[PDB]
Amino acid sequence: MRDLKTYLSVAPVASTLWFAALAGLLIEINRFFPDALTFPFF
Amino acid sequence: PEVKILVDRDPIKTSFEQWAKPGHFSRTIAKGPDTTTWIWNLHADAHDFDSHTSDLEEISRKVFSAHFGQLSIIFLWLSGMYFHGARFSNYEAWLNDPTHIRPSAQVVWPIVGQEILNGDVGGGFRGIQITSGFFQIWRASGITSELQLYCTAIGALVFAALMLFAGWFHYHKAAPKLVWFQDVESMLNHHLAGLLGLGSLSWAGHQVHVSLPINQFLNAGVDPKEIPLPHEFILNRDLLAQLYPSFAEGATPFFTLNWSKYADFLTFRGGLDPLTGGLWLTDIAHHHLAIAILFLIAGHMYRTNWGIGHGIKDILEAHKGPFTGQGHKGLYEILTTSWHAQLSINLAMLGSLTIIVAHHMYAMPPYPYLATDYGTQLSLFTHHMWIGGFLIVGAAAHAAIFMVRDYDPTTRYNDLLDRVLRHRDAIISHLNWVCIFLGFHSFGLYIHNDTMSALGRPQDMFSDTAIQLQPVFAQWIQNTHALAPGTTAPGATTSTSLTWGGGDLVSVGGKVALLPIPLGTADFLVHHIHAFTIHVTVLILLKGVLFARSSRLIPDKANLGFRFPCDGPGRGGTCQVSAWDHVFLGLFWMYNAISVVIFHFSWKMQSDVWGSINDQGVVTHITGGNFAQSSITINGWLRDFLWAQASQVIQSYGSSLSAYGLFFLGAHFVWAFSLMFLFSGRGYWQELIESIVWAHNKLKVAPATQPRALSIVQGRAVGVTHYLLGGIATTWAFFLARIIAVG
Amino acid sequence: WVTFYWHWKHITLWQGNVSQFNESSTYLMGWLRDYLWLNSSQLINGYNPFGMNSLSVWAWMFLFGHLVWATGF
Amino acid sequence: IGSPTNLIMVTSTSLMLFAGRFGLAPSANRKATAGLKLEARDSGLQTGDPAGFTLADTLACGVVGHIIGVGVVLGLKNIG
Amino acid sequence: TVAEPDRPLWFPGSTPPPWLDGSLPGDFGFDPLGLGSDPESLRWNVQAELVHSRWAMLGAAGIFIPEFLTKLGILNTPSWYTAGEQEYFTDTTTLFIVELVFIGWAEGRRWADILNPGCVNTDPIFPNNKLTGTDVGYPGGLWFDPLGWGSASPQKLKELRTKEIKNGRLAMLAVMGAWFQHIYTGTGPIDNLFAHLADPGHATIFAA
Amino acid sequence: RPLWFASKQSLSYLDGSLPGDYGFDPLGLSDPEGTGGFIEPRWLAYGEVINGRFAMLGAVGAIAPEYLGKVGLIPQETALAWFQTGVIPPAGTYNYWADNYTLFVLEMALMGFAEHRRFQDWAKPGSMGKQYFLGLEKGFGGSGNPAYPGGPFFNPLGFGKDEKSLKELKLKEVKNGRLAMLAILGYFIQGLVTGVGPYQNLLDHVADPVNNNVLTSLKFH
Ligand code: CLA
Ligand code: CLA
Ligand code: CLA
Ligand code: CLA
Ligand SMILES: CC1=C(/C=C/C(C)=C\C=CC(/C)=C/C=C/C=C(C)/C=C\C=C(C)\C=C\C2=C(C)CCCC2(C)C)C(C)(C)CCC1
Ligand SMILES: [Ca+2]
Repeated sequence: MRDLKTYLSVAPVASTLWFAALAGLLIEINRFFPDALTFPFF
Repeated sequence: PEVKILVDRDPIKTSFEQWAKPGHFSRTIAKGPDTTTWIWNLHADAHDFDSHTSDLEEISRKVFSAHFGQLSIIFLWLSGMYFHGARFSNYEAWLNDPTHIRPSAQVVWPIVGQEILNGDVGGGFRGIQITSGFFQIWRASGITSELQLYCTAIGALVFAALMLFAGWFHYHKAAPKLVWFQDVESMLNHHLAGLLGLGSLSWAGHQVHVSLPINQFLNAGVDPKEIPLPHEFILNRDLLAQLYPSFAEGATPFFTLNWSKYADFLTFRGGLDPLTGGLWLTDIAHHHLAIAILFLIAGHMYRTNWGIGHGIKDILEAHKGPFTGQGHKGLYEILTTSWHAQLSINLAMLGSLTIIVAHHMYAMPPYPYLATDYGTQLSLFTHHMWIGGFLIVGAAAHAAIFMVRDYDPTTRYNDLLDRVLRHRDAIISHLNWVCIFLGFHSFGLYIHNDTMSALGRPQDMFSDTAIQLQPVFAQWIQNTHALAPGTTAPGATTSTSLTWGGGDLVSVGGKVALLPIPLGTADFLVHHIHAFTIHVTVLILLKGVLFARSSRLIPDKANLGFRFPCDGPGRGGTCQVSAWDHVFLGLFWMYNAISVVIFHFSWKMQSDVWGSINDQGVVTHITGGNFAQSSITINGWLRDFLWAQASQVIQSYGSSLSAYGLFFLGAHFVWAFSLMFLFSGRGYWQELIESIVWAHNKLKVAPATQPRALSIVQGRAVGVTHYLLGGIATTWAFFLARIIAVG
Repeated sequence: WVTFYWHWKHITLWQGNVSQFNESSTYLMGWLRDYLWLNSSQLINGYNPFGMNSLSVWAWMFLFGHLVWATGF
Repeated sequence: IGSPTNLIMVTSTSLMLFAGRFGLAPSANRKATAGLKLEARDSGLQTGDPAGFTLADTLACGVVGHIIGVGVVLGLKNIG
Repeated sequence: TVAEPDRPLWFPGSTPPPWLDGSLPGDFGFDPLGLGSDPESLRWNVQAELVHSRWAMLGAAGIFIPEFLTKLGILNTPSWYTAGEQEYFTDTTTLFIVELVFIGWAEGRRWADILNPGCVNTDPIFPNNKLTGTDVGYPGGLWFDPLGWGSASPQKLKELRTKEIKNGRLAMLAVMGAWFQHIYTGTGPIDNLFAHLADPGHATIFAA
Repeated sequence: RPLWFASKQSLSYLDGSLPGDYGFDPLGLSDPEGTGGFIEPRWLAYGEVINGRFAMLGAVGAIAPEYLGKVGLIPQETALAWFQTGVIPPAGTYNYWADNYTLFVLEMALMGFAEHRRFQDWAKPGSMGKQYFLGLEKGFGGSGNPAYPGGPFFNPLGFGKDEKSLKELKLKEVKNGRLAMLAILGYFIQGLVTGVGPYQNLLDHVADPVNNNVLTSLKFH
């Protein structure tokens, strides 16, 4: 169990989980706010 | 001496403790990283099992479980393929109009405008056109509804689970023994008769019960939903008799030896079925039956436990002559000890087999409506060619590995190999001379033709209209093939393939399927170019293998290992002397060969075969038969092939093919990116990282894992990997865009 | 990069079509298609299976430069 | 019965069973060398027969009898 | 706190894990994947099972009792599945944000007790009140144990806590049961009970 | 000691102490050299015991209702072949008090309890009479031998109270199991070829041995 959690903290797995969460967030941001060449809220 | 099942129980415990320890397999890597080079070594030596230990049994069990994991991944891949055919595809629409519908099995999500890649493929479907050819396979097998593809995907998922479980089982639980792996006679017997024989027999059983009847109903125009289910042909044999009458007997001619009755669905007519464009399915089923019988017989050559049969050791030792000494004696001990030797042999043979598959599938289209899906055919050919070339380079690599690590004349001697080593110099010098002669007498002809066409002397060129170099031998061979049915092949109704027999042009749905292929001066020049490139690749790889141990420059090269950068700037310079660097250069040359091969294929098919046929029989090819005059010139290859056919990929923006336009340039980018590594050395990069480390240490942000530039071997590996990726992906995008647009 | 820039801007200016440069120089597929590929037409047709003109000496040198360069690899 | 195939099959079978039952062919206890010598091996697999014919060599002779049988039958049926 | 070696296990004939010795309530040695091997994860998941059990028992009653009496000629409660789509005295998002604030307060003090036992057992305004319980997950005090059945001898407390976790495990299966039932079937779970009692051999999962 | 197609390999371990030991192992599957999962000679003898027992019930109960309905009091609604019972729905499905699938789930729960506890007598013999189980634990202790557990449940009458008559009855069970295992295999191939029933096919050959479905080799449902 502790060894399994230590494996999940290795560089590639932490990178995938972190970049997957990051990719999903940016996808939803461009899904609710598509296009946008500017910062429109001024 | 008695072949039997042999395993050990619980040799390795199942635990996550070694998961959390990176580099556990190696004794130097397990201490953790002192510099960043560690991180790379962990991946470079991840699958080098015979360097983790010296016990052959551990190595064999690791290899067994790795094979099971590979089979699990392949079954998962097939599950994905069948599931995409069932869930996100227009296969049912392609089944009703195979000549107009574009096969598609991938639909993209609409997020950042990529939905443009969901192009109009017909049948009310927006997606990505597929060239793998799964539609043709599923039609040939008789699949009609999405439900059957669903069930096949579920079965493939279950089989992936089974393979993964078996991989865990035969390493952590009941793990086989060394002698079990070494029972070569039993293994070859079961692979010839049990695997190949019974496999061909099972597929012939499916083809005579599902493929033939369902495909008869599909050819007749019956709606696929109104077609009876396959199992209905196994219950009421009236349905099978109404299509193939011999099924009304019931295995009686098979046992009474009246096999002449089965000629209704087991035929030898050859050629192509003019309705689908593929080989006659009755002929393919008869073929699989014959292959099944042949392999079921061949799986009895090798003795096991009942006296009868051969021992490979005796057969080897008995083959020695006056030129080769006591040849073949000792090879049985070599091939039962070294994994790398078996891997070299099998990689060579499997790669050459993949190349043979690439040729045979284009010249004899096995699946219905495959010959007219020009995208699918071009993609299959090119893909199989690349697979074969890579596998042969790997054969070379593992032969060299065996030479460095498993070769020892004091323990497992062989006379043939020793004799080869005792004149490697003569062998390599002669191959060198052959390569020079072929380079002059193939490419030099192209330079001659360029210089004559530029000087306004088209009659002093080598052309079908000027100095002719006709491939008389290949022409006579294809003519002899054309006249074989009815003479040297009385049972054959038509020619073996359509490229042989004069006339007999098969077309499907307004597009041509196949016709007799012309052979002229252009074909001669290109075939000699192919021979020359193959020879130079062979020279590089074989010279690396034979000189892996010793040379006049470095007499102790074997001590330096199989994979080492150099041996110093001395002796004038010793860079790239390892066999690994010979594989590294053979990669480039295999690329240079296979690329010319596939470009030859593309231009030949688009010039002299593929095209549109009139109602009256007027065939206009995709390019106007420009192969004879344009391809005998390097400028012709630059202009009438690249510059002309790259239009589709440089114009694909704003359409569903724009992804190919992006991959074109991205592959250009990574190809040029490789040149930074291939043209430079790691000393400069380390000296740069030094100043960068100064900058980091100034702001208390330098990592403990000290950054280090890539190793020399890693520099070359990255360089050749990116070079190959860029080149192959560029050609991939270009081919796919061109053939999907003009197809 | 400097000379690709200079030649394309002028060869579109001399043709009176500065809009093609202003609209295609903003993406690299435009540089590959509307500059190298398009202007290579008369060059690569310096000599073809149907004859040649005075541009053949460049079509030859064009390939000559491709050979020397690749030989250096 | 009901065809000349029975005569040709029972001939190829019984003759091949005959060549394996006694001497004159490689058996489970008769190993071959240069295509003509038959050295005496000990098969290990027990058979009640006292002369040397085994059940493994039985199935071997029956199969080869059928191989030659099917070959001769379909050869004479496709000629005359 | 009282280990029991010969306790009735989940899999009779098998060996319990070394980290499940029978001192916990509802201990049947069931942990094939070793999710609670280390003591840190064991105590955290023990609190997770306890809170899961209590919430699911409230949920099991909130489904199976109103759905029962409304089938009878007693109540008018709508379906538990569609109870969210209903409109109450204010919009759902306001109810949820209020719930987040107030339940967040209760879970915040519950989290402080789990990570640091005893440091939250006092009222931050009127210090004389306090909570009497000494075990994590069993806060005691006047609010959460007014009747006093929670401060007793061992064995007895172990019997009651075994009853609690068992009912909660049954309730967790019960809540998920009603969920996947109303997805598979198209009616309330009391209709599934009556449909099965009407034809136990045919009105099963193999009815569609 | 009768030896049927023995070998130097088979006779090394086939000792004669196992019930029904005819010394038959040309493949050397009970070879004790490389023992792992399921290739354990004890597990293989247990497999023959259990397969033979279930096939004895199978060989009887598959041909039983067909013959019974041919000449018997039990109604003809329930008198069919074993493959037309609903086992294979495409071969003919009869409707019981459940939908066949619920019969399978119920029988999997019952066989689950029975076979799981039978396996616990193989992994740890004697442990099945220790944990509470609403009584019944005494007879679930076993006699140490997995394939022969005995006890008040599975051997209440005490047949073969001595080791001699016990051995003879074991020898009889082994050969009866082999006979019934080949029997249900014959039922499978006959129902595959004849397609009329295990007993209807026997009657077709009794009054007409000249029929001989071997030369026939035609198959219908
Ligand atoms: C197309 C070929 C190519 C490319 C792309 C580069 C790129 C680069 N060179 Mg280089 N070079 C090349 C050819 C090339 N060179 C050749 C043929 C030679 C002769 C041997 C040299 C010799 C050379 C020297 C001597 C030096 C460089 C340096 C550099 C770097 C300059 C820093 C910079 O501009 O920021 C970045 C520019 C980029 C183009 C980076 C692009 C890649 C981005 C990061 C992709 C993003 C990753 C993305 C997530 C993709 C996912 C990948 C996935 C598989 C993980 C840069 C990365 C200098 C340097 O090191 O800078 C400090 C340096 O001194 N080059
Ligand atoms: C008729 C018997 C038989 C069959 C069918 C196979 C089949 C196979 N063997 Mg195998 N082998 C056999 C006997 C057999 N072997 C014997 C007697 C020996 C010597 C003792 C070996 C030793 C051996 C080695 C060392 C290796 C193989 C490997 C393979 C796989 C090669 C990859 C492939 O072709 O993909 C095709 C995929 C398929 C055809 C799917 C069908 C796979 C089925 C489900 C397997 C059933 C056959 C199996 C032997 C039956 C026992 C399993 C059972 C106890 C559950 C393949 C599936 C390689 C491997 O391990 O791959 C993982 C390999 O490394 N075999
Ligand atoms: C069945 C085929 C087979 C098998 C079993 C092996 C097995 C082995 N090879 Mg080998 N090889 C093969 C085929 C095969 N090879 C072929 C076809 C080639 C020709 C290219 C080679 C050339 C080769 C060389 C030159 C070397 C080996 C080496 C080795 C050993 C170490 C492997 C390792 O850990 O590398 C680790 C694997 C990686 C680090 C992954 C690298 C990433 C790849 C190269 C690029 C990925 C691109 C991908 C395909 C697509 C892009 C996706 C991306 C954008 C994400 C190992 C026993 C090495 C050795 O030390 O011998 C003992 C050695 O140096 N092989
Ligand atoms: C376009 C670039 C290029 C060219 C022209 C060559 C050419 C050659 N390579 Mg090479 N190679 C290249 C790139 C190139 N390579 C790259 C990038 C790599 C890195 C992977 C390699 C790696 C490599 C290896 C490892 C090997 C070669 C070998 C060879 C030689 C093969 C023998 C031959 O074909 O003879 C014929 C000569 C030619 C085809 C060149 C053109 C000759 C023209 C047509 C004749 C003109 C003559 C004319 C009268 C000149 C007189 C003019 C005067 C006024 C000066 C050949 C000369 C092999 C070798 O050594 O030979 C056995 C070999 O081992 N190459
Ligand atoms: C003991 C005895 C005896 C003897 C007998 C004998 C002599 C027997 C035999 C024999 C036999 C009885 C034989 C037969 C056989 C058969 C077999 C063995 C088979 C098989 C199979 C197979 C394998 C096949 C295959 C094939 C071919 C060939 C071709 C292709 C297809 C097919 C599949 C058809 C006496 C009388 C003295 C005494 C008493 C008893
Ligand atoms: Ca064994």
